[PDB]
Amino acid sequence: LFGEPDEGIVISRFGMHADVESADGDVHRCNIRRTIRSLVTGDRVVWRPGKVKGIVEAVHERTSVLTRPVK
Amino acid sequence: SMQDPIADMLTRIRNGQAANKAAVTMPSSKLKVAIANVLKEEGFIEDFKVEGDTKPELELTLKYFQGKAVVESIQRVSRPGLRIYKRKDELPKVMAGLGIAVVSTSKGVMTDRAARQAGLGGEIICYVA
Amino acid sequence: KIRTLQGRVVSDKMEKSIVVAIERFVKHPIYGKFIKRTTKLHVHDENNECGIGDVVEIRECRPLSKTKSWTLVRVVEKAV
Amino acid sequence: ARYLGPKLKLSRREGTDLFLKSGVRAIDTKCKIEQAPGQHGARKPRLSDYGVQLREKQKVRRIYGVLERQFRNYYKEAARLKGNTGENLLALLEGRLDNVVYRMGFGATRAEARQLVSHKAIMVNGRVVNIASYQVSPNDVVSIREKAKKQSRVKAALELAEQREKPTWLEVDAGKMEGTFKRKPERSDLSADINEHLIVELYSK
Amino acid sequence: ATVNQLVRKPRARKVAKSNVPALEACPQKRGVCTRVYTTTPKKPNSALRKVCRVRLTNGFEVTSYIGGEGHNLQEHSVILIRGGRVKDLPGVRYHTVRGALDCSGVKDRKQARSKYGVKRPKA
Amino acid sequence: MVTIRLARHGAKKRPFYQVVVADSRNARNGRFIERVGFFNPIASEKEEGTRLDLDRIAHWVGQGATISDRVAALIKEVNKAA
Amino acid sequence: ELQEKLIAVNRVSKTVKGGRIFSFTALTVVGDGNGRVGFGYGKAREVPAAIQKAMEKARRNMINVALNNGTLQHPVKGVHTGSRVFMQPASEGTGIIAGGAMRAVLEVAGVHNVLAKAYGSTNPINVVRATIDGLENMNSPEMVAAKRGK
RNA sequence: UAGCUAGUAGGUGGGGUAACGGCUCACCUAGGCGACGAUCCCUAGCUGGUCUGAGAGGAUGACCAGCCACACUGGAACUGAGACACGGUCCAGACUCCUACGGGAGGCAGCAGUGGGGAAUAUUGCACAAUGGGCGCAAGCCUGAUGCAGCCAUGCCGCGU
RNA sequence: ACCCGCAGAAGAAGCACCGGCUAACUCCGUGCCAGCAGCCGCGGUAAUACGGAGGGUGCAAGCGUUAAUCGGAAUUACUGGGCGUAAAGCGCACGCAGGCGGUUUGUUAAGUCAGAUGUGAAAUCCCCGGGCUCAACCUGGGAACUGCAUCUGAUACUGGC
Repeated sequence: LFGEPDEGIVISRFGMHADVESADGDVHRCNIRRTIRSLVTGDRVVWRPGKVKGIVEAVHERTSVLTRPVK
Repeated sequence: SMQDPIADMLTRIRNGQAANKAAVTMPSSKLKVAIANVLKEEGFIEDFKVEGDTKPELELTLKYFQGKAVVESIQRVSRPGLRIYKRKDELPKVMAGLGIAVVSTSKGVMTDRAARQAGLGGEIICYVA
Repeated sequence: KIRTLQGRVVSDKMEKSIVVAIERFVKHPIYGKFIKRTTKLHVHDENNECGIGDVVEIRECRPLSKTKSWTLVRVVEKAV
Repeated sequence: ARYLGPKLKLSRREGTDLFLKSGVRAIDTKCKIEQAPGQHGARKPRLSDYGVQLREKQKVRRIYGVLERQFRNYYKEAARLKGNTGENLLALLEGRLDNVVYRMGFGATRAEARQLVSHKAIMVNGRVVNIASYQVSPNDVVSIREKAKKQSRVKAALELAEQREKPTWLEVDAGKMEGTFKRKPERSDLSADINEHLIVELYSK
Repeated sequence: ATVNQLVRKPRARKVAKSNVPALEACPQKRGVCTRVYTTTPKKPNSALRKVCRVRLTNGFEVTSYIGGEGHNLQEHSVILIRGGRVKDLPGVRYHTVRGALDCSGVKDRKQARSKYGVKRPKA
Repeated sequence: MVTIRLARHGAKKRPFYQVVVADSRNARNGRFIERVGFFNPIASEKEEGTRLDLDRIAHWVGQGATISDRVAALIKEVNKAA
Repeated sequence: ELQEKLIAVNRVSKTVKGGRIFSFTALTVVGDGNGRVGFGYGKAREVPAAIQKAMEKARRNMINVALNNGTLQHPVKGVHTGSRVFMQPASEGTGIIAGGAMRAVLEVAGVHNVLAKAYGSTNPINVVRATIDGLENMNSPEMVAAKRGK
């Protein structure tokens, strides 16, 4: 999966997915690609739809200010 | 046994020959002797000699086939749940292609070889190679 | 071929309608041992001349009644 | 079918006689044999006995050039038999007209052999051919039938016929436009790859 | 095991090749994709595989794979379900085949045509 | 109502008709009473021939059963009966 | 025969001082007769080294095979553990689908008139070993009333 | 599905079919019935034989022969022995049509063909030439029975290629 | 049906596999992707396998797929499978059913042991001939008659007695 790169902030961790609220504000339950891993809710992401399901293939988790084990 | 005498017979043999009890003795029932006879006359035992049928003794002498145990095969198959002897030699054979497995005919218990082979049926009463 | 069979009636107070056992074996065969396959026909009884352990021969017949289609014929013996 | 196929190259992969690039240069030469005909796909033989045996029988199938459809047919007939299934099959196989179109020396290649029969252009004393799928008789004067009569193929063939798969059994002739299949092919004269407990063994569930 | 016991309740020869239930029949079905969905495979095969739920008319709304590289249109594309599940996919039951008619054709494949690649014209 | 008719048998063109008793009732074949010969009209070695077994036929007929003209074939076949 | 087939060398693992090592140990069959097939269990560290140690071993004890028609005297059955095995006297002239566990040992015996089949297990370790145990047993006869007159 | 019976059975008698027989009523008797598995439910039409499997067995039931069951909704008799007849009997009806609209009227589990269903599988076919069966006094006629041929790798064997 | 002419094969290979196993594998895109991928798994792997290219295998007018069966599976064991612990002693009894009990002759002859004969239809199956263009396609002949069905001898066996 691929789609169209778009920005979003990860509104929610959808368990299995992550649900991304887009730059627009549009929430898309998205997949999260095997390729990306630095994702968290709050990340600004490049998520893409499919060609909802999205896919996430870029993230943006900014610097540490809190963790658990350390993440 | 407690409920199949031929199968004790057979087993006693089994355990007998096993422990190369080249003689195994147990009561006759008329079949028992009769069978024993055939074995007797079929090298398996060379003889039996008997005393009693409502009282005990029927002593079979198992040879050595050839230094090795006479029988080197023997076991029950005629439990009160089982017979497969149909008339007109609608009883054929299993491992009695090597030994006997004395049948009981019109009258009697015989070497099976005789009634069996002979189409005379014979009831295939017990089992040896 | 024969169906006058020396069965046996045994049924009684079975008012005029007793049954004759034209009995049989059936082997449970593939997976062994001998069971009965069994036939009773309310035979000629007809006021119960098919009786108690009256090992009754019956001769196959017309329905003379609801089951009297094995007429009896004999009684041969009594059995326990 | 012939089954359709290209001849010298072939001779390189199966590596044995099967009677098929008949002309004036055949196998290898001017382009050897056994130095490929591939250059990618044969690059790691993933054999098994299935392989070995496959090839083993495959040869034999090819030796007669028969379609498998038919080959099968032979196998079975033999198999019914009280005998050791194998042998009796070979007689049968061999027994057909195509087999017998090359062994008299009309045909040479199955394709050619057949080509003749096939095109109503080799005969037998055997259930109207037009087909070498036909199967020749003891006394079958497998005889030439038109547009091949001691023509190129046949004339030359009658030579190598003699030396074909020694038909002691079918009297290899084709010069007299005849070829009197005297009797059936037997393992008096072999031309086999398998063994009768390699192929017999091979067939198995 | 006394015969007498056995006889009472007998013991079953047939086969015994079982794993889990599978369904329907009719050599094909008349069906079109519910929707054409997309799922993961397994992790080290680290891919994504393209699929479709599919209403039929010879039983069961199946989810179906749409294979090789690529898949059919969304929704109910005209899709051909020519059966399937995967070794590497538990419990799918009829699949939506391309390189085979109704569907789209298995794209970016031409390394098979009775199956995959093209649904070249059944001569 | 007994009939002895020729059931057209053998794969067509070559019928390998086979004279048979059946209830004349079936338009063509259907119910079978018992077989009674053949008439194969094409190219065969034996165990495969053409049979007319005139004798049995006659028993049936006696008590009323009927016969074909391709049984008349069979009948008058060498003028076997004719 | 005089044939030997090397049934198999076998990669086993010890699981040593350091790593997890793997060997060749060989069961091979040898036979130099219908009446003689011997199979040996070799040890060693190579396919040959193993085979050899098998062959050697195998050659150690070269023993009975399909007496009577190149076929058994009598059909024989084999267990070794839980192994269900079977072999018949027949002919090879009646055919013989010459299995592995029934034209390996049979082949190094030379004979093939004996048709067989094993139920249950895929383990040659026990099963062809059981096949062997299943083949052996076909006795010494002693008349046209052998057992019937010792 | 572990429960049965009053038409119940039997007896008994009428009654009935051709007729057997509760078989049935009349009466009575109490009979009269199932855990060797009944009762109950479904499902399956069912066989020669199909399928497969070494077979065991298992499977199978074809794409036949043999037999049936069954052939517009429910009901309902016939001729005829037989048929309450896939295109022989009455209504409702269902059902749909007829219909001056009431009344009525109207129907390929024969076929193609039609609808169309479903994965999808058959010509509005040819043919009596023979084949059969019928009718027809019969002659003949009839015969989508039938022959031949139509339509589909679906299923077989080949040459070819 | 059959029969045969012509030229040239004209008009006749695709299809499936090929990462093993399994008949067949590379080269490249991809490539931890997109994917393949029966089964194991192949997917960074510069592919083998993906994806393609190419090459190889394996087939014939076919060659693959689906739906889809008994088989192997001894995997439910009849043949032929399983309770010390791998899915196998009731908590434990009793215990009716069930089943099963010694022993001896005698005896039924029923079962059995001996027989009879009929009866399996047909297909003509198989077997084994046979028939046609091989073959497919047609038939026959021994073989489906078993068991039913029934008789009976022997009677030890077995049960009857």
